Amino acid sequence: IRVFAIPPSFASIFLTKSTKLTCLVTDLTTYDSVTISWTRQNGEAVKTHTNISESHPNATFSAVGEASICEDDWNSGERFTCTVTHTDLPSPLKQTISRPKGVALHRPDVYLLPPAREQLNLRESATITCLVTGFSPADVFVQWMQRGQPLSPEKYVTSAPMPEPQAPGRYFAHSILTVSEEEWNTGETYTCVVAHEALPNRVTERTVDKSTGKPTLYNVSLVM
Amino acid sequence: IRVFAIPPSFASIFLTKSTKLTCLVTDLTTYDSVTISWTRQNGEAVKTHTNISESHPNATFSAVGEASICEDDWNSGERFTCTVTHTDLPSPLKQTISRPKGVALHRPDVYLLPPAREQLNLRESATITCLVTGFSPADVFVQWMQRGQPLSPEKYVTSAPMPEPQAPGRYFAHSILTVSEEEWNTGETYTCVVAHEALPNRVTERTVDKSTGKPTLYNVSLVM
Amino acid sequence: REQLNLRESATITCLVTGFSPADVFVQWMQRGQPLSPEKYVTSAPMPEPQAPGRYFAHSILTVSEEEWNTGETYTCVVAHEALPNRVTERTVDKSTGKPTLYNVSLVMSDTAGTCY
Amino acid sequence: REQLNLRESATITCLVTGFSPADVFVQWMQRGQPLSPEKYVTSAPMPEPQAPGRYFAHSILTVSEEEWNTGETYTCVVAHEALPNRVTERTVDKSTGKPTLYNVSLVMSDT
Amino acid sequence: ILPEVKVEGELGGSVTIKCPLPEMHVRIYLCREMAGSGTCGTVVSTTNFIKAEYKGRVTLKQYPRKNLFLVEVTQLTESDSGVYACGAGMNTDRGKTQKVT
Amino acid sequence: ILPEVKVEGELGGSVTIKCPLPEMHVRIYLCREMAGSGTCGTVVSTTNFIKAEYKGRVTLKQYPRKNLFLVEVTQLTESDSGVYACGAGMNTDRGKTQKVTLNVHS
Amino acid sequence: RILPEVKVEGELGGSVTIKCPLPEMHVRIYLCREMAGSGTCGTVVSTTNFIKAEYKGRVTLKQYPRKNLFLVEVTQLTESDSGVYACGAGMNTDRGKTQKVTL
Ligand SMILES: CC(=O)N[C@@H]1[C@@H](O)[C@H](O)[C@@H](CO)O[C@H]1O
Ligand SMILES: *[C@@H]1O[C@H](CO)[C@@H](O)[C@H](O)[C@H]1NC(C)=O
Ligand SMILES: *[C@@H]1O[C@H](CO)[C@@H](O)[C@H](O)[C@H]1NC(C)=O
Ligand SMILES: *[C@@H]1O[C@H](CO)[C@@H](O)[C@H](O)[C@H]1NC(C)=O
Ligand SMILES: *[C@@H]1O[C@H](CO)[C@@H](O)[C@H](O)[C@H]1NC(C)=O
Repeated sequence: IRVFAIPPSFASIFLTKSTKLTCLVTDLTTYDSVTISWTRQNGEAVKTHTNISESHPNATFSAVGEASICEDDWNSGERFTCTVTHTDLPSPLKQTISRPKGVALHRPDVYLLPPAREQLNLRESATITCLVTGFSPADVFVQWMQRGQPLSPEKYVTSAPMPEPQAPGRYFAHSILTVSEEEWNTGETYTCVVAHEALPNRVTERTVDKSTGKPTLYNVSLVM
Repeated sequence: IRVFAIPPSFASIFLTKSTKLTCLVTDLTTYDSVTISWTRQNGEAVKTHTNISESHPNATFSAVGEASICEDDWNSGERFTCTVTHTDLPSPLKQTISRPKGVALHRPDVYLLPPAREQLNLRESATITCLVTGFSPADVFVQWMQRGQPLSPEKYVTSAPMPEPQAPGRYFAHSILTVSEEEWNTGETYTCVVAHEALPNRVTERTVDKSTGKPTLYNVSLVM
Repeated sequence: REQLNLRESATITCLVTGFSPADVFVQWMQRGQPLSPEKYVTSAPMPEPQAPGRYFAHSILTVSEEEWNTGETYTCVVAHEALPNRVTERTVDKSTGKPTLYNVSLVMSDTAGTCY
Repeated sequence: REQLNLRESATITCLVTGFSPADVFVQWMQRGQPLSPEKYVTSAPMPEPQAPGRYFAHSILTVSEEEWNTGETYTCVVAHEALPNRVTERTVDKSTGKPTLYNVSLVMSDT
Repeated sequence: ILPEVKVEGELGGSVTIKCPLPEMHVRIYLCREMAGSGTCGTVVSTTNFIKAEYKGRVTLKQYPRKNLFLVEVTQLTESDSGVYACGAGMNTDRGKTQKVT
Repeated sequence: ILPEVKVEGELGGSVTIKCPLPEMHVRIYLCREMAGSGTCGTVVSTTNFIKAEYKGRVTLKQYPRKNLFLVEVTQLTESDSGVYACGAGMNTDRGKTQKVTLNVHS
Repeated sequence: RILPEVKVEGELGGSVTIKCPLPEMHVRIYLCREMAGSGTCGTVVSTTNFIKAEYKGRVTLKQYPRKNLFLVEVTQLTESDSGVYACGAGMNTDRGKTQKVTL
């Protein structure tokens, strides 16, 4: 009854490497075989349903379906037309969506800032912040890669991109990772991984640990 | 079917230095006769919408419900009723706002993170970060200053608050002020002033210098 | 250090403390010549927090930053009944605090021929 | 130095570059006695990046840092037609670089 | 002062340690010294930090009238009796008030 | 933590070493500390590397459900067996997690 | 460096009295308390109205000009690992100490 179009996000097409067009119907109750019809511009993309639930807390749950196409198709810019056919809705229809083109690409600049000395002085926790600047398909996917592989998504928090002060087109985001002080104190590398369009080969990695700030040539120690 | 209200925020309270009781209804009808009575909970209708805008139902109130009440307990303290009669409403839509009282008041913890070494090496610019973590009711107001001179809001932009992972109730925010590297390499105070309800006397700033980490007792230099 | 950095002026403070009778008199001398009473402002004696029967009073002499740099003397002389000679003098100049800085260098594989 | 932060195996490379007609015979010796061929593997000649007429080749030796930390000689001997003696050698030790460690220590506050 | 009050010992026992509470509303914490770092590490604080090893097994309690901060380790998995430290302030290392092995 | 376990020494006895499994899936190893040099030496790790004179006698097993990593020396040659260290992480020296001091003489 | 050790063993019930030598040159005195590995003895009591927090209320001072002594008494004397409780005169505290006292 209510038509919603959720386009694929860069985070999804990075995590699963398969772009995932989404269409949804709202204001209807779940009769049976809940789904949304599926077509591409040529109609070949007829796919299967998923996310079946009996009812909403108000017994008007939104039917869910999914369709799959090649990842480069979404970035191709051509319009994709998915149909909308469900038993509850009175009349089927179709909608078309595509990636919004004509949008400047600026390479993200990624910096890693270690926790302030005061935060380490509390000896409770420490926040390593991954700051991403100067990127403007307004999309960034930042995750944290330490000791080889992926930390739980609950640990880090990435702010929504927010339009920069000086540069109008270029945005920014911040991703804070909160870890206990002893791992930092120990020495532990924590990588930050900014997946983005405007990146040469879409992924940039940065590394910070306790010894990055210290100079390597000279080592002056004051003793009492 | 209720009269939406925009309660003043402590950011708005501090910047404006006064409270602006507001019931401009986001999402209503403004055909005509849409009287806002800024009544108090005691039924005393004090100053209502003075300087109210135009009669335009653009799926919202264009006409304002904004007034100018008195903060102290006139923002906090009690609650303020806004009873709106429409030209099509026999029963006037009424609503009182107690500035969502009942929350848990925590003091923010502020850390100034200086610009990353790579950013300074690029010499294009520099971004000082004011990480504000641990607050209780989530509504902080961050400004930057330099030698006591409040810097223009154009050159610093601060993220909105967002649920801290480790502590459910507490929030975090980022205010990054972006300088000039030739401004950073020379000594500049760049204080960060945080106005929050739970801080001691609602304000606390912490400054950072290019010489803020350097060990003080010995000025090591390399001559090549 | 902040006032010196501003370079506009400087405020030397003579803090007299612990004197039991309320009345005291502080005057500031330079090079043995008493300064004009306009320059220095002395506070009225005010009871000390941790001392019940003993009072304290500051005295501030405002001088130009250049005068402080031209390493001067500024003594502050205090007169009270309880003092032995009814007066005591304390002097602090620009070089009162400094504690010898070792400027340790470390020439290693370097040249210039420079003789050593 | 990154992999020696790991104790398994140190790989020592013998970059042979800028030669011609591309065919060189590279092998390794420790203390003058040729290493078994399964220890080291040499890459096939490949045309150079910059220069045209020349070529380049590689040869890695997988040792294990117990023999490395503890300083072996691990020499690489390369045979090619253009060499005046047809043969050249290079040598590396755990300490074939190590710039001098200036470690001053002044105690001067007694003054 | 090193009034290590409790070297108490049981696989499932609970040890309660009384801690000096200054009351100027400062952060008060139970801390643990680590031999390798040489610096004391927070295990419990007024700020809701619970150390990784002691998740849910340690509790804090406040008595202003008695001026006591009690730390309760409810399950001692008999891990190393450390030289624990009460302290106050936002500097855990230098803010210690008492030791409690 | 040093849950040291001295084990029996037999020509065919399979001495077993218990190691923590952090589930982090980094290279998990057993380290023969070389006291004279002061640096670690790995005998076996998550990678297929086995020390030269430990080849063909040591094997490793993973058990995430029990948080356990088994290092069994199936063929013991009763050689100089110093302190062993169960460890994790790419760095091997730093990486140690458990220290077991074992003597195969008894 | 004269070192009387009074060593009053009354513990909680003890009331230690120590008589330190006194110049009688109207200079201020003080009873140092060697602060935990600082080396700078902190003053417990002095001719100045300062008394320490910990030793407040229980520490008292009495004069013997004719006997050339100053008697400092910790009445309550409740245990506090007593280090060298030096008594000395002069505006400077650490330098002016004369007699060490161990309790
Ligand atoms: C190279 C160096 O670090 N030495 C400085 C020198 O540049 C300076 O002129 C003088 C006084 O500022 O002495 C040292 O502080
Ligand atoms: C660098 O200086 C620190 C200062 O304490 C010292 O502990 C460390 O050993 C020094 N690095 C080296 C390689 O000696
Ligand atoms: C040492 O002091 C001089 C004083 O002018 C200053 O210019 C220099 O930057 C200092 N050294 C460093 C490494 O900052
Ligand atoms: C120490 O100070 C002198 C005086 O200006 C300065 O010129 C000299 O270069 C400094 N010493 C060194 C070389 O460190
Ligand atoms: C010592 O300092 C003086 C400063 O006047 C300088 O002229 C002289 O060259 C210095 N000594 C040496 C050996 O350079």
